[PDB]
Amino acid sequence: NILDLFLKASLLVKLIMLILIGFSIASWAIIIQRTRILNAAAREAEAFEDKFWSGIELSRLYQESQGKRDNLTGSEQIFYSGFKEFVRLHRANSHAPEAVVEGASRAMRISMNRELENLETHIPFLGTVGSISPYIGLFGTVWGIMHAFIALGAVKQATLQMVAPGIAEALIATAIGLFAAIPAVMAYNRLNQRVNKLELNYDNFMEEFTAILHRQA
Amino acid sequence: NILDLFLKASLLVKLIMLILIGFSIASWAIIIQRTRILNAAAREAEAFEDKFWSGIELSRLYQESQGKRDNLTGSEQIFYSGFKEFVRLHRANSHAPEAVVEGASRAMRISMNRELENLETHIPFLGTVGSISPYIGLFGTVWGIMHAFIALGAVKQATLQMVAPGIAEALIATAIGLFAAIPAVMAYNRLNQRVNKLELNYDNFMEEFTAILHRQAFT
Amino acid sequence: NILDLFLKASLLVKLIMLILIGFSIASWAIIIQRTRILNAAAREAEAFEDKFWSGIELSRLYQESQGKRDNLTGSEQIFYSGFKEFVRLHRANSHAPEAVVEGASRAMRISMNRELENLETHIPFLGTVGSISPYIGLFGTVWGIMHAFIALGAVKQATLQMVAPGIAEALIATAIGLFAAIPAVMAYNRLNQRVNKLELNYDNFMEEFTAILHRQA
Amino acid sequence: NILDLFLKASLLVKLIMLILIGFSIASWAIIIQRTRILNAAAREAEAFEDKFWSGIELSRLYQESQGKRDNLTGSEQIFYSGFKEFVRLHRANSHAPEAVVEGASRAMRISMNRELENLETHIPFLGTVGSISPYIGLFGTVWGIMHAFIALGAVKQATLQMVAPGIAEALIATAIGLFAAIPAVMAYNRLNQRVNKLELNYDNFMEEFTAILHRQAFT
Amino acid sequence: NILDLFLKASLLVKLIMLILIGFSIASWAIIIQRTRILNAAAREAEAFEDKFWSGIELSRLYQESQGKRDNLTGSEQIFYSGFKEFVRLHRANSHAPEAVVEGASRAMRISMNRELENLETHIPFLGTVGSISPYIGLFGTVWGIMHAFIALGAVKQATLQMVAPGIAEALIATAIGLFAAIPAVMAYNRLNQRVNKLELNYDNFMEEFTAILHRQAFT
Amino acid sequence: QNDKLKRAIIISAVLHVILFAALIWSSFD
Amino acid sequence: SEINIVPLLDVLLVLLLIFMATAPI
Amino acid sequence: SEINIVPLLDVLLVLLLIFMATAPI
Repeated sequence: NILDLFLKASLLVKLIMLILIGFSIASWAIIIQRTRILNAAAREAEAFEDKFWSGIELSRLYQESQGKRDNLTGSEQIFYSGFKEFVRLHRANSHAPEAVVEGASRAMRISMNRELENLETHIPFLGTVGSISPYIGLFGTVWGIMHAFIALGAVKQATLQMVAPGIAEALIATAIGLFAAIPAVMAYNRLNQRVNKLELNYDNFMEEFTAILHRQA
Repeated sequence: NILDLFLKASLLVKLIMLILIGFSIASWAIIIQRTRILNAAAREAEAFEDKFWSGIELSRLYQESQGKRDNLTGSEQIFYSGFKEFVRLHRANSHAPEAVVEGASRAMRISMNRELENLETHIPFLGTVGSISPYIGLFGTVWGIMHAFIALGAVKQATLQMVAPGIAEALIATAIGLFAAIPAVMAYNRLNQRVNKLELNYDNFMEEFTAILHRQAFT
Repeated sequence: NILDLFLKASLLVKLIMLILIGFSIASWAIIIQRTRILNAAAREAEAFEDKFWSGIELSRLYQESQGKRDNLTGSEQIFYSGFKEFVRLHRANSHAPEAVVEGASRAMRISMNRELENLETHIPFLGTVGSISPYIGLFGTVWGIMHAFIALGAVKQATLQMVAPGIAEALIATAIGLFAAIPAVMAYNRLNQRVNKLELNYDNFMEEFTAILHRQA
Repeated sequence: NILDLFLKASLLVKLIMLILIGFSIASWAIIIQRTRILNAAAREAEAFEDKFWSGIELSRLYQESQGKRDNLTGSEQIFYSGFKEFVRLHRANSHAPEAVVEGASRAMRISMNRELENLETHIPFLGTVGSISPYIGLFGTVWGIMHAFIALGAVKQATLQMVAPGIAEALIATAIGLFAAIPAVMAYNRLNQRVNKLELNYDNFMEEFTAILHRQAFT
Repeated sequence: NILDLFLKASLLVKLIMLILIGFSIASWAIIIQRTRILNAAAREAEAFEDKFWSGIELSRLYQESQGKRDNLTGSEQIFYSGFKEFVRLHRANSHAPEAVVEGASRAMRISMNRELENLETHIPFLGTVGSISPYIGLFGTVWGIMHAFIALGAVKQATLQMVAPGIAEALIATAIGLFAAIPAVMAYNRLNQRVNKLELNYDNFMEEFTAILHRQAFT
Repeated sequence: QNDKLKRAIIISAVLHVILFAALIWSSFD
Repeated sequence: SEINIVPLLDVLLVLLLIFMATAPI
Repeated sequence: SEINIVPLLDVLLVLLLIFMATAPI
């Protein structure tokens, strides 16, 4: 049945099909993995932003952040970095507070870039898979048809009726290639659009905190 | 098999196949060279920052950099350019302790741009190969089929045995085109990723050094 | 007819069909709401702009505006904001004409941006639906073709009659995809054109009002 | 041949073909009508620029300007609006020449926006045809193929001669759809590029006239 | 070969072939002219870059550049557009050394944008040709296939003779489409790379001169 | 990071295996 | 705008699956 | 990103032409 037709096909076609199936498994694994991390980051950032506007004293927030200084992620880390830079540079006899504000902004930008780079990993593999997948299947189909016609022209006793299954096996390659290609192409754009929103949220929080810090000096 | 159909092809098909083989050879050579160059650059960049945070006095690092001016590539060049510019600006006059920041930033940015431009040579050629390769194969295949069907009308009785080899001779071109197309598209993205990561590392170094010099500038 | 084809389909095909039908219903509802809202907005704007140049003094216009200032929208809201800001800046802080002009311009810009943001919404969903719909149909067709080959290989017959049932569901997926795709694109384009026309009308009104105000001072 | 297939096609296929033909006719009419207006406007603008840079006093050409009241277009109306606003607001209030220039510029911007928005009608209709037509053609083809193969499966005997015409009637739809789709987008891309040139010419004239007004205001 | 099947083709095929041949001729002419223009620009820029660091005092270079007045291209226009501006800004406002640098940078950027816009022309036409060319061949292939299906469905047990015209027309259309498509894409990529290289060189020169100016204004 | 990736790989592999098995079994009927 | 002919792949695939088994009756 | 389409369509159409030309039905 299925196994007979699989064995009747040449080795290259089977190898290509197995490669495509493995590609699909890996792509789905990455897609499933990244979504939980992104959602957790979004909810944690929203919760921390909500807690920050309740009117709690900033010293208490700094103490709470310092309690888990090695376990701060997302919007928490940016606040801690900015506050540390602001306080440490303030004891350095800085005559001009504008210098302190600039230093705080610089430290916050550094930490923000590090956190975004941390979040944005493992994505371009999906784009590479989506861009490469169809060509392998097309190559498999072309090779299959080429060898089918070569075998037909080698022996005059052959007929298209006997060679018929080879062409179907060749077309299965293109089918599987498109099957593996499409979801990665969709998910790449979806995840990039989702990351842009977190970038915007971080930027606006950065601006707000910088203004609040500058107004108190 | 393949060689016989290669020999039996017409002039245009042979020229197309030769061009495609040349493109494949060039692509493989470019990949092989750039992989080693980028690996060496990454290893040196990782190694230098380990020394920078060790805790050696700045004068010793500066003299060590001075001793090997001939072999200054990568991150250490940025440090040398920035520190030289800072020293020159301070020696000119001690006024305006804010212009030194902008001057050092300019000096570091110029060297960073030069080095990043240097590391990215010969990569855009690969994208051209990936974009153009399939079309030439299709051109060869359609010309071969046209020639075969034109020659088919010469005989009176029609048999598939006569026309069978021509179709395979035509399809060889498309197969070669796709085989040349895949590796270039594979390699382009990986090389771009490595260059982007190196750029991020250099930006981090620039920001840290600017913060250090800004803190040291004001008493 | 359609019920038999839906029942004979596989599980993934049924899920895809349900998703596409839901998309169609949501798109139709969004179109129905937005058409009425946009038409009402255009009619109100045209009527108010017709009323303005009738020879009615700005003082009595402001007096009438405060009666329904809670529900003032569009051009009426812009006029209210501009006149209020102009009056406030004339009797408070510096009285330089440049400052008054700048403040009035900023207030009008803020109000216009808020109104334009209010009018256009749920349109990016239509754009996303139009962009994504065909790919899901192609995915369903590919899955159906794979299923048809597997079923054909299960049996020992190779007649095209056995293959023929393996194409109906694959074509139905694409038909549903196109049916969901077309109206979304059409409505997207029409609504964008209408919003652009409204934006142009608002901009012309605000420039004329600014020119009128700047002349007296 | 083609007429026989059109007559023997299903009602949906005929309706789709009629819709596509109507779209093609509308697109051709719009393109033909819109092509001449832009050329006429460009010629008028060039002639007016040549007249303006002829060294004639502005008073004489303004005395000739009011004759075509509510009939000016292009740079003539823009110049008339700017000059009238400048003269009126200068002879009314002499507190600040920069205010006079600013008022003139505001009137100029209003008039330019009105002119450009007048010159850009019916162009966005072309994009919808290019975006939509292939979808309708493909829907017709899909429905036709489905019906034909259902009819083929209704009979246990398989032969392609019986079902051959159905595929041709299906493919006519996509042929017509793509034929209507191509020229629309091709001309839509070209027409948009011509508006930018008129915008640039108007902007250059606006800058020149503002400079002249600024020079004359302090006198 | 081409002529025989072209005679055997229909009127639509003839119109398509004429359109595509005209497109190919226009593309070739544009490529031939643009390559020479860019080569001349590159050699002039390289020569000027070589000359700038010959040890000649800047005053002599400025006096020499005054000989050609405003007829300057390449990196020469960048020096003239900006040295005088820096001198006059410093003369007018000697109390704001941080503003003359900003003004010089803005003027140099504007001049560079002007020159870059000047050096890029008729490239979007090549892009349009490359983007639109394949679809006309697709339309031709669809017409050929539907004609072949009509021929098959016309007479039962057809011969290989009456199916020739559709296949011939389809193959001709595809071949001509690809032939018109390929050179446009290749030239597009190459010219974009060369323009990017020239822009990078101009940016490097601007940065170096701005650094020199900032160093000079420090004291 | 590595543990989450390994768990995702395992769950994706088993999901693909069961999906293909279900497809093969259903196509038999 | 843009010309998208994405759903044409299904038509060509379906047609290709049929000429293979069209010879038997 | 982006699934390039023009090569797939051309290859499939050439295959269809080959299959049509070799059928004496």
